[PDB]
Amino acid sequence: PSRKAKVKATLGEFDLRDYRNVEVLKRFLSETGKILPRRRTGLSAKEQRILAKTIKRARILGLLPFTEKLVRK
Amino acid sequence: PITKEEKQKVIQEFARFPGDTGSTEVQVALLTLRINRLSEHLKVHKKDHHSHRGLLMMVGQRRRLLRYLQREDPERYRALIEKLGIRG
Amino acid sequence: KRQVASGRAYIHASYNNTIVTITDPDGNPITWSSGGVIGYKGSRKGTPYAAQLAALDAAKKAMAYGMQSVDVIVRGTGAGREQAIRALQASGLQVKSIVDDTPVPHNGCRPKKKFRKAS
Amino acid sequence: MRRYEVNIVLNPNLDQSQLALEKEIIQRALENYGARVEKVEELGLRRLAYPIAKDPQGYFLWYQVEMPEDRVNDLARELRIRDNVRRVMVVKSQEPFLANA
RNA sequence: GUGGGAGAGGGUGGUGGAAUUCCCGGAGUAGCGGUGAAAUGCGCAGAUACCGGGAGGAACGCCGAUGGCGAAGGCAGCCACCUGGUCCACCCGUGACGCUGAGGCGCGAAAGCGUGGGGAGCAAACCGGAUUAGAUACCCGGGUAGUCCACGCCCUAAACGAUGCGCGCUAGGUCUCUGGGUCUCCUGGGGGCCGAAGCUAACGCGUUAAGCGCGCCGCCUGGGGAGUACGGCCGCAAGGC
Ligand SMILES: [K+]
Ligand SMILES: [K+]
Ligand SMILES: [K+]
Ligand SMILES: [Mg+2]
Ligand SMILES: [Mg+2]
Ligand SMILES: [Mg+2]
Ligand SMILES: [Mg+2]
Ligand SMILES: [Mg+2]
Ligand SMILES: [Mg+2]
Ligand SMILES: [Mg+2]
Ligand SMILES: [Mg+2]
Ligand SMILES: [Mg+2]
Ligand SMILES: [Mg+2]
Ligand SMILES: [Mg+2]
Ligand SMILES: [Mg+2]
Ligand SMILES: [Mg+2]
Ligand SMILES: [Mg+2]
Ligand SMILES: [Mg+2]
Ligand SMILES: [Mg+2]
Ligand SMILES: [Mg+2]
Ligand SMILES: [Mg+2]
Ligand SMILES: [Mg+2]
Ligand SMILES: [Mg+2]
Ligand SMILES: [Mg+2]
Ligand SMILES: [Mg+2]
Ligand SMILES: [Mg+2]
Ligand SMILES: [Mg+2]
Ligand SMILES: [Mg+2]
Ligand SMILES: [Mg+2]
Ligand SMILES: [Mg+2]
Ligand SMILES: [Mg+2]
Ligand SMILES: [Mg+2]
Ligand SMILES: [Mg+2]
Ligand SMILES: [Mg+2]
Ligand SMILES: [Mg+2]
Repeated sequence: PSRKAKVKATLGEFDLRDYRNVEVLKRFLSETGKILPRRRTGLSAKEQRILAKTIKRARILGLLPFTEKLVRK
Repeated sequence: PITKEEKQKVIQEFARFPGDTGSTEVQVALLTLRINRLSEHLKVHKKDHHSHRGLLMMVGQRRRLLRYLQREDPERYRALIEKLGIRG
Repeated sequence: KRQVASGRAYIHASYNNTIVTITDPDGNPITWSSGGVIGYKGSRKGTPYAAQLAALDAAKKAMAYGMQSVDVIVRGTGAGREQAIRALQASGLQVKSIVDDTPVPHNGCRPKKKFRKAS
Repeated sequence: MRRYEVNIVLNPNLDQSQLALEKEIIQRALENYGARVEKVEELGLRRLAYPIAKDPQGYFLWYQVEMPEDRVNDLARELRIRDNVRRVMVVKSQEPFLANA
């Protein structure tokens, strides 16, 4: 499935290699701190591969979560 | 690593004529540069085997070129080896 | 001997047993219950019904402290998890929120042979 | 001489004197390792996704510099000596990679 | 040679968070655990469940793929340094400098060995509980070597594509990773699937050949006896060739 919406389709021009930008990056994470699959992010192998590394960098800096509690349920 | 100025320096040092990047002298000089650098790297980091294979291949290539030079013009070969300090 | 009136409810669910710890807003336990706290002994503690009874028992013991609202935290995947939540749903307590806190490793420790091939 | 970006998270509970002291220490340690500073960005106190040293917040510093490679690690180590420095991350500069261009 | 690219290729140092165990404190009480069902076990010297603090070892969730890199073994948190291979564009330089490769040398998963560290989890042997006609097992509770690090050995394997390396030649289609370009498409290097000719005992293979050819290496010659005996070489031993 995952035909609802995609993240690359939402945002405009943005830098994938910028780890200090939380506003952009946090859109690539789920309800939990998990990094979204390509079928969600809408990105490509290279793009995704870069995104992962920058998100991990942002996590280490303390800007992004490694994990989050799941609500609802 | 090996910067551009170093490489250019040795290239223009061993060049047969101005503008020669390809002659056996130059090739053996560049190979020798890399071999020395790599061996220096493997003085420490002696547990790095994958690079050691690189060293082997480089040594082999160099020895084959030198073999060619020896067979072709023994004088240029003598001069080369004398200059670089290879073969003992 | 407190009169807390608002707090947390931790549901810990296993295939073997379900157990419910009701605490204050700082996480300090007030009362608790489980499959074995009620009559159940063997495999029956793992039953959804046992989780219902454990949840209700915990909630009653909690309302003896005069408590009204709880935030529910759910850990573990097993039978009687959703039943425990569903019992607390209306136990006489107001459930303000539900959250799955179930702990998962980033693959630190080797599981027992029973749990291997999946990590 | 290569380009690097230095990320430094600082204790949010600092007053101006102590903060200026920390920035002095950082500046001096930078200069002592032969790092020339291309530019600097100070974002101040920002919230964190997770607590660091039992602090919900952090004070962020950014220094884009050009320094000799051989000293880089030793620089990082130095910046980590102080107690008020929570994180130090030194990244080799890279050109931006844009999506949706 | 020049200018660029991708990558879990390798080595060293640093660093991050989740989880497990243990210790300290708080709150709290009669069980927890575990199975087909149970029991051993742990718990009133207060466990389990919950919060806070600390210590330590080991492995890196999501990304993650039908993906990538490596000659093979194999390689996965992040950062920096050192370093191997490789692909593309330009058509610049040398002028056959090539291919293969007995022996030699190096590398070589796991287990195992020596010395010293380390030791959270897991766990051969072992100690117990169950099941069974028995149960030297499968299931449950413990648990030592070991698994981790340093240095030195061992040299094996379903070490597998069960397919030696190099070169040339023989329809296409489709999906994918990574370059270049006059960027719908063309062109180059990888990874898959279906298939022309052809091959094959069949299964299947089919520009990533198991087709058509040439060069060089290794190996086979019915099954059991047997990877045994003997000899030699290697190893501290186990044992290997
Ligand atoms: K078949
Ligand atoms: K013998
Ligand atoms: K022994
Ligand atoms: Mg480079
Ligand atoms: Mg049970
Ligand atoms: Mg180049
Ligand atoms: Mg690189
Ligand atoms: Mg690597
Ligand atoms: Mg305690
Ligand atoms: Mg015990
Ligand atoms: Mg007892
Ligand atoms: Mg405990
Ligand atoms: Mg300890
Ligand atoms: Mg393999
Ligand atoms: Mg030319
Ligand atoms: Mg000519
Ligand atoms: Mg050869
Ligand atoms: Mg080995
Ligand atoms: Mg081993
Ligand atoms: Mg040992
Ligand atoms: Mg055990
Ligand atoms: Mg029987
Ligand atoms: Mg018996
Ligand atoms: Mg056992
Ligand atoms: Mg023994
Ligand atoms: Mg010992
Ligand atoms: Mg295989
Ligand atoms: Mg194809
Ligand atoms: Mg292809
Ligand atoms: Mg046919
Ligand atoms: Mg086919
Ligand atoms: Mg016979
Ligand atoms: Mg035989
Ligand atoms: Mg046989
Ligand atoms: Mg044998």
